[PDB]
Amino acid sequence: EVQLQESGPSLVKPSQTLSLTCSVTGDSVTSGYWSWIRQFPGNKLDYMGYISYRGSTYYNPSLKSRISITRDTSKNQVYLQLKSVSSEDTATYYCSYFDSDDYAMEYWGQGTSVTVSSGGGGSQIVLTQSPAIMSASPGEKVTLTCSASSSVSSSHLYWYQQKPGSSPKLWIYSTSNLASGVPARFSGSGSGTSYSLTISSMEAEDAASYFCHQWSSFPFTFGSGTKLEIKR
Ligand SMILES: C[C@H](N)Cc1ccccc1
Repeated sequence: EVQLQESGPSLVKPSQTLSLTCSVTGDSVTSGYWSWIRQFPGNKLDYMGYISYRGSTYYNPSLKSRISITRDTSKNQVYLQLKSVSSEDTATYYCSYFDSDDYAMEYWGQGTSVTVSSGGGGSQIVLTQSPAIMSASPGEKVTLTCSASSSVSSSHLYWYQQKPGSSPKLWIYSTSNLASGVPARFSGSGSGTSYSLTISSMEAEDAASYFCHQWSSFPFTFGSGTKLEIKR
């Protein structure tokens, strides 16, 4: 019911501001949060901030004084502005909509590529996904793990699948709930600092990257990712 599309320049010189736009389309919305998320080369995902339905914003301490996220409800649009960019800000940037009442679904944009041609202070939970890389055969039972640096609520640990050329799709919510579009051969489990995704029977189509994610504690964070391959 919701489509998001990111725009802006794909190249930027350092110190310039980055300005991006999220043109949000489709169905009317009575609450929720529009978030910006960025993905580096090598695929580390970075939760930047959000603006809510009521104009409330939240920024990742790591960005604090460089970032602003604004709205233009009349133009049905959300914006990202980031000051003093450097090469470290080279990423694919995504906007995404989520309804706090609707745990089960998340909307992501296409994602825009942006290449780049201080204060803050905070703490974050680290999420570790090992192996970095896995090859299993058609038919094999596969288990993916996510270990957190401190406890998180099991209700706010989530998994995403992503495929080359495309954006993370929500795969599992609240530890063990599969999302729409996910075959029931997948499962999830765990509690405290230890979570896993399971595929009872690996199929060729399941090879992709998997990211766990935590939003039990601010800022939200993603795991380093397990890339899952097929054999032969
Ligand atoms: C990343 C979360 N699934 C989305 C979210 C959650 C809470 C607030 C804002 C956005």
